[PDB]
Amino acid sequence: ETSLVRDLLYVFQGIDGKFVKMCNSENCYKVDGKVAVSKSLKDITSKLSELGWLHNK
Amino acid sequence: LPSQETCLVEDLLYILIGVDGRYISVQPLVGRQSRSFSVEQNLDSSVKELVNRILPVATNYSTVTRFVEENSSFEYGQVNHALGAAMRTLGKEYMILISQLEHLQRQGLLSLQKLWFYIQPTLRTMEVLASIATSLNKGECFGGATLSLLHDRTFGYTGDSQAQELCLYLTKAASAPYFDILERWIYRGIINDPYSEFMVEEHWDQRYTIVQQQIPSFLQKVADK
Repeated sequence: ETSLVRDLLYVFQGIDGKFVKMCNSENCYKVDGKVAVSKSLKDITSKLSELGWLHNK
Repeated sequence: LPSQETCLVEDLLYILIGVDGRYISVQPLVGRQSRSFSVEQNLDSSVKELVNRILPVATNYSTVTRFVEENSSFEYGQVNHALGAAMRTLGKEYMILISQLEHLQRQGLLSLQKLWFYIQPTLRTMEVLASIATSLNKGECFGGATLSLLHDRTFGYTGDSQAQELCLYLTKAASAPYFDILERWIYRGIINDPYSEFMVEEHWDQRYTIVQQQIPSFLQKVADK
């Protein structure tokens, strides 16, 4: 929970945080690498992704 | 991570002041005033890149403030010395915001992002000051030759209002010495040269012969006048 709150900050400030999304011409929304977690981790990173492209531009 | 981000906020805060921090080491390899900044490896490589683009800001703070103290120490009467005084009092406004958010550091919750917003205006202030300083190292001008270079920067830095306002003020702070040396030559004819600020040198002879070394903010027509 809170680590994902901290993780979106470093991408808001710039380039990626706790894990490494990098792949700016290959986007996979973020890396989390977890499948036993809920599938709403797959969509909260979709809102995380449409802001970092507008930050690097 | 969020405790690791806040100490990279505090270690960067000392980098912007000009002193060398703990996790970010500063080293000049070049004769230019800009020193290199190396961040150490972190437990998360993301923030290490995010702090890495805020290191070009103290690159620009270390650029112009070493220039204005080298200009001040190797003592001149020149307009390049009075140029450095207009840059020094702007450094008072830069150092006073950093101390005000440190009152919020005892209540410490400030971000890598709330700090990132305030540094993009103050990279703007420092990058223009660095790019004036970088032009002055390549130039080696003084007197009216500096006055015409600063008059050209009032032309180019238009479109950004606040980059125009300092480039105006730097020109106005370089001309109020120079046109006072003009006026002190008009009321008596007192030609004093600490390092030949004014163009006209003392010669029966009638040999005041303006110089081609220097020119006022206007063209040679007002220098002949």
